[PDB]
Amino acid sequence: NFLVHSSNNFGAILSSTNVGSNTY
Amino acid sequence: NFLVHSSNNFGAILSSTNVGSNTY
Amino acid sequence: NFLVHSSNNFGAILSSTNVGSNTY
Amino acid sequence: NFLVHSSNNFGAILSSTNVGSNTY
Amino acid sequence: NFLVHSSNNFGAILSSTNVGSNTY
Amino acid sequence: NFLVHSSNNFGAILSSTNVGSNTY
Amino acid sequence: ANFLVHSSNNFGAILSSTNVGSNTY
Amino acid sequence: ANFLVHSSNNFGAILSSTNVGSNTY
Amino acid sequence: ANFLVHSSNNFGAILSSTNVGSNTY
Amino acid sequence: ANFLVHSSNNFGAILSSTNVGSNTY
Amino acid sequence: ANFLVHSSNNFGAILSSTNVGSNTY
Amino acid sequence: ANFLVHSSNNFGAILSSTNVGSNTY
Amino acid sequence: NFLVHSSNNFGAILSSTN
Amino acid sequence: NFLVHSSNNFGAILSSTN
Amino acid sequence: NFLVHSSNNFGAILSSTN
Amino acid sequence: NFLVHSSNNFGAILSSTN
Amino acid sequence: NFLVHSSNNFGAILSSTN
Amino acid sequence: NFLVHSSNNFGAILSSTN
Repeated sequence: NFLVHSSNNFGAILSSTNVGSNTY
Repeated sequence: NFLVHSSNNFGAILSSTNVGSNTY
Repeated sequence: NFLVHSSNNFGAILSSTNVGSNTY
Repeated sequence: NFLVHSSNNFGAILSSTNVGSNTY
Repeated sequence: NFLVHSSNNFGAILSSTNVGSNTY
Repeated sequence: NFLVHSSNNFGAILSSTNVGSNTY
Repeated sequence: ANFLVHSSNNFGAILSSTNVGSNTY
Repeated sequence: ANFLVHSSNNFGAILSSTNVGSNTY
Repeated sequence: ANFLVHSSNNFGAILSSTNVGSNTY
Repeated sequence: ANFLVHSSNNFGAILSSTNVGSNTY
Repeated sequence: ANFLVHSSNNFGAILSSTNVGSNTY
Repeated sequence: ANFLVHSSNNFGAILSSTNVGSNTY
Repeated sequence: NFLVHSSNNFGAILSSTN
Repeated sequence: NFLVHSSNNFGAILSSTN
Repeated sequence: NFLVHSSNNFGAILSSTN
Repeated sequence: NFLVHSSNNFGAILSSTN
Repeated sequence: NFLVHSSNNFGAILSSTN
Repeated sequence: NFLVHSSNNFGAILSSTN
């Protein structure tokens, strides 16, 4: 069992995450 | 069992995620 | 069993996701 | 069992995460 | 069982995390 | 069982974390 | 008497599961 | 009497699970 | 009498689980 | 009588679990 | 009588767990 | 009578656990 | 004698007699 | 004798008699 | 004799008799 | 004789009789 | 004789009789 | 004879009779 994983990133990455703002 | 995974990214990536704003 | 997965991206990617805004 | 994991990043990465702002 | 993990970063990384601001 | 872990960082890293600001 | 009112009343159990991601580039 | 009112009343159990991420670049 | 009121009343159990991350670059 | 009021009343048990991180660069 | 009031009243048990980190560079 | 009031009243048990760190560079 | 009188009710009025 | 009189109720009024 | 009189209620009024 | 009289209530009023 | 009289209540008023 | 009279209450008033 030979397994290879490769991940190469050369690009700018901008991520925004918002969770919430719920009124109960 | 020989398995190869390759992921190459050269492009700018912008992601926005919003979860919420629910009134109960 | 020889398995190869390749994913190459050279293009700008913009993604917006909104989940919510439900009134109960 | 031979397993290889490689992760190479050459791109600027900006991440913002906000969790909260819930009124009970 | 031969396992190799490699993680190489050459890019500036800025991360902001905010958790809270909940009114009870 | 031969296990190798390598982590090499050559990039500036700025991290900000805020937890709190909850009113009870 | 001028009333501008927005009102919500919930009496039922609510379950919500959300998954966002799992994209390979 | 001028009333501008926003009111929410919840009496039901609420469960929420959110997962964001798991992206490979 | 001019009332500007924002009111929230919760009487129900609430469970919330959030996971953000697990990205490989 | 001019009232500007923001009021919140909670009578229910609340559980919250948050995980942020686990990113490999 | 001009009232500007922000009021919060909590009568319920609250549990909170937060984890931030575990990033490999 | 002009009242500017910020008031908080808590009657419930509160548990909080926070972990920040565990990053390898 | 049970009686409930409500005017301009936007909230929740719950009355239980057992 | 049980009686509930409410005017302009935007909140929650709960009355229980056992 | 049980009686509840409420005016302009935006909060929560709970009355329990056992 | 149980009686509750409330005016302009934005908070929480709890009355329990056992 | 139990009586509760409240005006402009923004806090929490708790009355328990046993 | 139990009586509670409150005006402009922003705090917590607790009265217990046993």
